[PDB]
Amino acid sequence: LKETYPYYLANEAVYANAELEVTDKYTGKVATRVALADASAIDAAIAAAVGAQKPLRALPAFRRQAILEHCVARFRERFDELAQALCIEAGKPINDSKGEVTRLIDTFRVAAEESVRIEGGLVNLEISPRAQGYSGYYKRVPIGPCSFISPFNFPLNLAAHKVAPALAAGCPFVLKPASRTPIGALIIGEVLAETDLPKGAFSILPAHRDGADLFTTDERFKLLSFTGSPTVGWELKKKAGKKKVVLELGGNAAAIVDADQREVLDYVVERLAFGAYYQSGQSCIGVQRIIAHADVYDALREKLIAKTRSLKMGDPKDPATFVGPMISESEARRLAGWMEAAVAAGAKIVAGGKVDGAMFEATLLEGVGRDQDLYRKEAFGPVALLERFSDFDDALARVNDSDFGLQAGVFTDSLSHAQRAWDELEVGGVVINDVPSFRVDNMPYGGVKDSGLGREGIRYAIEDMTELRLMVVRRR
Amino acid sequence: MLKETYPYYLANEAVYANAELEVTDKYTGKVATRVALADASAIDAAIAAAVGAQKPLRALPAFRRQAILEHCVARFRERFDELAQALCIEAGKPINDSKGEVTRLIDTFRVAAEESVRIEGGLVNLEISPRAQGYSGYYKRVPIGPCSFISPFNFPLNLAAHKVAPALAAGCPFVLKPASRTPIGALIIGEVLAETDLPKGAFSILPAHRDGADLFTTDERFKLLSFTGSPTVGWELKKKAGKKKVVLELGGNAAAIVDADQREVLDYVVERLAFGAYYQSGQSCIGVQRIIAHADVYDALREKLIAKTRSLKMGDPKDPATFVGPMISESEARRLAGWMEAAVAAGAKIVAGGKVDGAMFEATLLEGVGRDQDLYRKEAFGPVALLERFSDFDDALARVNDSDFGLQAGVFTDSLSHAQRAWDELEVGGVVINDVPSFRVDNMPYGGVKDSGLGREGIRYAIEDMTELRLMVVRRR
Amino acid sequence: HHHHMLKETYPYYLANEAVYANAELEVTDKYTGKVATRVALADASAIDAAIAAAVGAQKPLRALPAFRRQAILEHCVARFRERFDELAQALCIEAGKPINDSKGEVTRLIDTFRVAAEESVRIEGGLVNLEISPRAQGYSGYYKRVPIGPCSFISPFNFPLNLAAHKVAPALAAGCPFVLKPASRTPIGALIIGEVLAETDLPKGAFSILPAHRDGADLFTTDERFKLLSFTGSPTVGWELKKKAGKKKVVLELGGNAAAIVDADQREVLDYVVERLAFGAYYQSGQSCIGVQRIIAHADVYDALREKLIAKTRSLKMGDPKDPATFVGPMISESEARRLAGWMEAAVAAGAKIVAGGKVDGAMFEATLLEGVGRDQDLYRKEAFGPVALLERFSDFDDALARVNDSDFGLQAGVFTDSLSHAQRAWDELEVGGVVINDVPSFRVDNMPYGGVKDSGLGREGIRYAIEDMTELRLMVVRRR
Amino acid sequence: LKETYPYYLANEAVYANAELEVTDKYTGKVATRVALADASAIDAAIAAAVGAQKPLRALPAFRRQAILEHCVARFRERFDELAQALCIEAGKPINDSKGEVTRLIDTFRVAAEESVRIEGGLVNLEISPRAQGYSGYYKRVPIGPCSFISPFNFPLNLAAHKVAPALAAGCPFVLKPASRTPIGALIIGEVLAETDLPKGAFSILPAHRDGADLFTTDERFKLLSFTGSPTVGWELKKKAGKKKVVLELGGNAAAIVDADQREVLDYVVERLAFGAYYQSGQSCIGVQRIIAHADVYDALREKLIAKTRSLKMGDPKDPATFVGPMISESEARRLAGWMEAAVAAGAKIVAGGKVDGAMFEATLLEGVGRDQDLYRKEAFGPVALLERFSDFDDALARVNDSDFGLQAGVFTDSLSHAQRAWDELEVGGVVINDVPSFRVDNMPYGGVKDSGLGREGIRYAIEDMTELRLMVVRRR
Ligand SMILES: *[C@@H]1C=CN([C@@H]2O[C@H](COP(=O)(O)OP(=O)(O)OC[C@H]3O[C@@H](n4cnc5c(N)ncnc54)[C@H](OP(=O)(O)O)[C@@H]3O)[C@@H](O)[C@H]2O)C=C1C(N)=O
Ligand SMILES: *[C@@H]1C=CN([C@@H]2O[C@H](COP(=O)(O)OP(=O)(O)OC[C@H]3O[C@@H](n4cnc5c(N)ncnc54)[C@H](OP(=O)(O)O)[C@@H]3O)[C@@H](O)[C@H]2O)C=C1C(N)=O
Ligand SMILES: [Cl-]
Ligand SMILES: [Cl-]
Ligand SMILES: [Cl-]
Ligand SMILES: [Cl-]
Repeated sequence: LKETYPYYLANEAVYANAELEVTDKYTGKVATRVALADASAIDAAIAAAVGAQKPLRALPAFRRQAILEHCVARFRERFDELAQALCIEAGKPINDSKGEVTRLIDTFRVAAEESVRIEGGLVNLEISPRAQGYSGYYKRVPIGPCSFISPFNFPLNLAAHKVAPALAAGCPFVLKPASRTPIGALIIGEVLAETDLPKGAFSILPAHRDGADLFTTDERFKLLSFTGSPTVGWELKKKAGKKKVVLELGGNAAAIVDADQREVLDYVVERLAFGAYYQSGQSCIGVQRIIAHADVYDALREKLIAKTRSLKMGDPKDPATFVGPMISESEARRLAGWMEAAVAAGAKIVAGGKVDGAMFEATLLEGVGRDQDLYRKEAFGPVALLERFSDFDDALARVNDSDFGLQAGVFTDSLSHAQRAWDELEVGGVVINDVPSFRVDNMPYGGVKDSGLGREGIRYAIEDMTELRLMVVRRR
Repeated sequence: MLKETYPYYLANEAVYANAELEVTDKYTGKVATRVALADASAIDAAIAAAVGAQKPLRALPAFRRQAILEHCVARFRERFDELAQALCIEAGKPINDSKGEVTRLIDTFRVAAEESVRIEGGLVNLEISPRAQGYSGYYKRVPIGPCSFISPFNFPLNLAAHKVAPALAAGCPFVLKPASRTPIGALIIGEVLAETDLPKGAFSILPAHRDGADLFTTDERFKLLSFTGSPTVGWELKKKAGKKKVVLELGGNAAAIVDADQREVLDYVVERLAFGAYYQSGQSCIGVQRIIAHADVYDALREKLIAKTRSLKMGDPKDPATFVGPMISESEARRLAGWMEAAVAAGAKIVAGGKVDGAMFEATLLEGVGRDQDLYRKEAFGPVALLERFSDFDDALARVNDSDFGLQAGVFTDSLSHAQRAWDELEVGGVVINDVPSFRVDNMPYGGVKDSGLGREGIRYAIEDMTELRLMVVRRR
Repeated sequence: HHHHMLKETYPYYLANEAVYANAELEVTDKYTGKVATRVALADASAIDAAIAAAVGAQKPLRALPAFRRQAILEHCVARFRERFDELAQALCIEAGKPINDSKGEVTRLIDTFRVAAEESVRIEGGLVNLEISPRAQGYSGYYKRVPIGPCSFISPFNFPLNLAAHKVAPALAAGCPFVLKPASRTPIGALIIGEVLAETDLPKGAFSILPAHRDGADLFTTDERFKLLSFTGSPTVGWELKKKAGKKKVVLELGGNAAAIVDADQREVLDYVVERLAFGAYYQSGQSCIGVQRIIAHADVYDALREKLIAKTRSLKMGDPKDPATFVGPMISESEARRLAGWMEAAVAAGAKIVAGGKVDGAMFEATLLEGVGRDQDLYRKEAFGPVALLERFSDFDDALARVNDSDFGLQAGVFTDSLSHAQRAWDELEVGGVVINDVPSFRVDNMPYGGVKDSGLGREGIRYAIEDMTELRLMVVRRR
Repeated sequence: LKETYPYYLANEAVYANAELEVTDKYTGKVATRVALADASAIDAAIAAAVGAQKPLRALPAFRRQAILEHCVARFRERFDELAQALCIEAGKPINDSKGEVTRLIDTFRVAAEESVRIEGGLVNLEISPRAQGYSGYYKRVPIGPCSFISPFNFPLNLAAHKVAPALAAGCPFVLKPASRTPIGALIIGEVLAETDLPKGAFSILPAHRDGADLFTTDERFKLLSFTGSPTVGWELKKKAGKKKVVLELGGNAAAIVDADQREVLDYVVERLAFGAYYQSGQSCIGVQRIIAHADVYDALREKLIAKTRSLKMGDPKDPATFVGPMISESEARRLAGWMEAAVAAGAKIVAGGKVDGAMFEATLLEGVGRDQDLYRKEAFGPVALLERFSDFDDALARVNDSDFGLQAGVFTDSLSHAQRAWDELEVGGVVINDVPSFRVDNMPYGGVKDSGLGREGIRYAIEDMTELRLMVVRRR
């Protein structure tokens, strides 16, 4: 890592200060220092984004594509640097960190392809005699300056899912990364600064939530796009004013294991362990609830206990580590408190369960009451809950027994069960024969209920960052 | 003649709960009918019924929803004169234009009947990288949930239709609050819907005054608020909406450019300008408020427009000869008259019309209105238009955009390049070429940017906001 | 409501108007053999005149706005509903089609025109971003669909209303003038449609409907003024017509020997499966281009399915198609029944066994079920087009898929299964136009893409897809500097 | 150039013989020798294509994309080699040759992007009570083995418009390039041979038209896609048998100059000279007929005579050459015979007109009667005809006064004239404010009337190389 990082104000690196300390989430020592933006800098960034609307809009589509393709090439060259920085600032196991840099590249690559493909349309207006001679044409224009707020757990790829569409769509933006994990955003900033984007087209400004009011309230932003916790996101919607609001939040995702799965339980168990425990459960679609049919429950339980106990916890820089530290000791203590309450109420820890500082073991529980915080709130840690069902409709009801609705998974070979799950699960996406934790970066992605408002995935984010501009032409 | 009293509709059924809401004839000023006024207990009951109707409504196949919409079309056609006359009374809308809106009401439900059997689904290729080998993606649209609908006084039928008909096509239960000044049209829509086999709770139509309507914005069981009305109200309701999606269809001060090449078609242009500026006495969210005309045609356009404006017949909207009926109230005529007087005091000149008697506001044309005047920058929503002159097309575009609003604009031109530039640079929802900004057909994407709205109506586009994508990812190994 | 009688003579339609040119074409009641009516037979001079009028109608027809074409289509819908019984009874007589299934086809006629009425106001155009490289900076693309030109339509005897409708109704939606030649054995329905179409304000020359025997129909294939030949009929004829079509686009809707797979997991729903198999195999005496000809049933359910299917097949009433109790009416002619009976006799001679039905009397062919038909037999590999189905047994699902594909044809196949992976494998591996899951391949709804691959067709019908073939893209590139 | 080139049989270089001599079209000397495929080799290629169907269909989309991206990267590496080979075997001026190599890269680039977004669909089938419970899904599958025939004038890019879609769609193909210009196609074959396409996925086989019968008649091909002269194309359609036929032919394209174009006449004349005389008019959308309004006719005529005379004719290896040799002396004699006939009937040569062997000057004529061969047949040489109009409907009627209908151009600033041109010109494509000679490689491209049947451009070609495969699912 560099000794200091700047922030990016109107496309240019500014070593304004070194007030924001970023710690190695495993050793707790300060790893680097970056410049912290104050309100005057955020205001300057917004002013410059307003000024860049017209130059940015004049860029032809192939120039936007070229800019995105430059990012792709440089992320490829700097692949291991990006992964190592992610490993340090997020505590993310090095193999998962490489997974994320691969996705970062995927996301920018899809955006490069979509930048020359933005949907326009023709509409037939001659639907009645009054409208004889009229024809309709629409194209998508930038919504205007965008305010982007990203979280700690995928500090490259979840920032990418706003930055890359904005570049494809021609919106200037100001991005506030997570203060705990700002480095990846600032490496994206350095790469973007090398392109011929108009000055003001982007700023990337670290700022604590307590100094971030302008990202929500400033009327010069036309879009607020927030990825993070449900409690924060719904509060920001209340204060956004006139701008459009897109929310990517979290949930307590469930995976159903159907009665017909005996012969493939080793496959199911492997995916369940990945979904529940990769990057230590700190995924908005991490597996938290496992709803297993009575016919397979016993063999699944035995296999899942074994697999869970086998996952190495420790130094995320070690390729053998599967379970790194949680983002902070305080977050481990929150989850450990929910776990202890669940246990005192009758639940049993059947694998794992030890917590030391931010080091939370991969843990499996049985008998968690559905009214427990551990069941109903977002665990965001390496805990999974196993329950048993015999009626498939009851399994669906259990998945839906939640404030949230991001993604769900169903392991089944029953056509009608897959159909019924698609129809009845009140989630953004249903995954068949994999865990809810699966995402590919072109697919529409987001939540309903308390889990979000809108869809990301390149094409869908561009939709929200643009406005239809209709032309009606009358011929006489 | 109207019925002596109208019910409201609670969970698909007529309830003559009371007769508290008096509806006046906007021309005679006398009470024309009385209708049932919903209290908060009735609105709460309607919301609970809508929640309960979600699953039965979702269970209806598309062809059943189409049959429900087609029944509405047939009954609206059947009751065409009844609807137009009620509209004429409760809105003071000239009878020919009332008949025009009933025709649009039919069109809107007809488009929705067609769209109900072709709601968009999709396939997604997910095999974009080795990690995703063997995955395929399918998505369909599901109802967003119970919808809260608020409609205004000026197009009570068609602007309610642009929410109700999409909701029927999409399978969303809804609760509609019509404007208290003009609730009869919506209650006739309710009577027609009550004839269909929609599940109970699929719809409620509840008159309520704004000060009793808090739940339409704040109740957490609604998943969408779709509001059509004044910008001042709409942006305030967005602040209080909570978690729900918000769609806003508001107003503006729409402009029309007349280009330098228009000499040979000026009679056509003037006719459309007068229609746009003075149709239903300017009470249109895309009424022509500002006319920006090139110096080359300005003198001939001015003479023709003054003559046309002075020819428009004002009076009893029940008279088919009437083009300018009453404004919705004397207080609204007084509002606009005050801006007009302030503009004249600052140097503007009335060149046609200008006389106001109660709610009877003449079709009025001004020159010399300063760009900083309330008459220029605020939504007139009355039979007043402002004429100004330009010579540089970019100046004309800048003048169109010199506004808080951005709903629609119009450009009369035969220059390909000027049309291209207008489409590119006018910050509006829609640009109309060779007709006024006041044109709308009910299938087109329709809405505003800047302070004029958030989102699009028109059947397909409304369905899109009333539904959520539900993705299915399937892994084969 | 009432028993109708056919008119004594029917005209043909030349440039939208009835011409009682002659009464040379006798149309028989296919059950009684008796001549039912006579219609005007068009000669080559009349065909040429219709083609010339179609050319002349292109510009007027192009000038109709979309809502006018919708109103024309809606008029047909309204009148087909008014004349529902007239159409069903005429269909019953001229095609020998059981009256309940004739009513079913008139319902499809209505649905097909209704879908076309809806599609007529939403014909797709598009925008194209052309700024993909520095050279193309400032260019933008717009495209709309325009009529392909005059269309030649040829339709068969078995679904004479609805298969004509799948060409006529898209042509009206797309704005193509057309000349329709119906099957000489079943021209009445097409001419009733012509009468209804004559009532509309279509420009003169927008349509002609001309009965003509195949030996006098050469211009329908070869005339250079037609820009599209769309043929629905036998594979042998269709592929030959393509060879003689010349420059025009060619669309073919042909036949096949459709198969239905019954998977191992279907025991609890066998009564439903048997009902659909019997419907698919024997509806209109198997004279359907997607009739079930081959049933491929898993060993786990085979014995139970076989007993239920034999009983269901035996229960089917054969007789006068005017009798509403009749499900199996006459085949279209005695010679066609003799063709199929000979293939059946050859299959039995090589070891097959008739396990239900099998009696043939003139054109009255019993609903018949066979076991043990060899895969090399004509009865297996050629289009039966009669009330015969063949039952075979499998255990390996890949072997079942290979058996479905073991064919010159590829129109539709059906699979009864609750296995997600089997449905996916079937979708992926069956070389057919359409795979039906948990119903027979005989299912069709008139908006869906429909057609064959291999020897079963070229192109797709279903309203939206037919419109696409009857139109050309017209691109506009606009350069701004 | 290499001394000898192989052909490609089932993805492999085969030095079967050196029988096909390829000449330098300017010097006339033999430049190289290539292997000539006989009927046995064509048969083996077709058999190998049938065998490759299932392995090729098994490739996931991202693998097809990587194969196409490999081609793009290698064409960039071999850019000068491709351009010089084109300049020799086609006699194409070197700057025009580098232009075509750039297009070759564009075409493959677009195909790589489209390979991962081939359209499928959902259809709502519940349109009547009979169809309650049914749902529709469709995807596109390869049509099968494709027969490709390409012409001499754009040897690289017009072959690319068949090859690249086939790779994106998963169809095996056998390509027969033009015998006069096969080197480009064989360099493409060498690059394709480097990839992990299954053996049999592609063959590229030089063969003279007289030995090419199997490319039209073999029933194992499911598609014939031909680009070349109208006379050959319509003949091949008649012999194609059951296979689908796609035809990209030619025409006598027209450009209208409207009455309002005085202020931009230098631009108009520049584009006219480009469209009429680039690669010596040997383009299927070369400008052959110029229809100019009386109001600007005299000023355009003067500027166009001066422009045409300024164009340097000579050695195509010299970058200063704009007008290289025509493909053969006999093709020059053909065009010069039509020119002499039109002059004998009263036309006047007003610029150029000199022909020496295959060196045909950029030439402009007036007064060519509309019944002349020079007017109605495809000139395919550096000759353009100027005529005059006053009524816009007359100008439209003149454009349509042809057997052909590929593209037309209209220089106008009249909105209504542009709308009318779009509506009434019976062509595949109308170009507004550029010549009909414009093409970008993603746009739908093709002719109506005698000019073609079907559309190329990557997305549109893929549509013709695939079949819809519908799945109807009944739930009860
Ligand atoms: C996919 C992956 C994860 N998630 C959801 O993310 C959170 C876990 O992330 P976390 O960073 O801990 O969430 P957060 O809400 O606390 O902070 C996110 C960003 O918002 C900033 N922020 C907080 N509060 C404010 C206020 N008042 N104003 C402005 N900005 C604010 C944070 O600032 P810092 O102080 O941390 O710098 C930070 O930038 C889980 O809930 C998980 O579900 C969602 C995913 C998805 N759906 O795509
Ligand atoms: C864009 C550019 C050009 N064109 C159209 O192309 C021709 C000029 O090209 P040309 O090679 O001279 O045309 P062609 O028809 O003579 O030959 C083209 C290819 O077809 C092969 N070929 C001819 N005849 C047969 C037969 N009977 N069987 C098989 N193959 C045959 C030729 O073989 P060679 O003997 O030359 O090796 C050659 O491969 C102009 O009309 C021009 O308009 C079209 C374009 C477009 N629309 O995309
Ligand atoms: Cl109308
Ligand atoms: Cl990967
Ligand atoms: Cl370029
Ligand atoms: Cl039905």
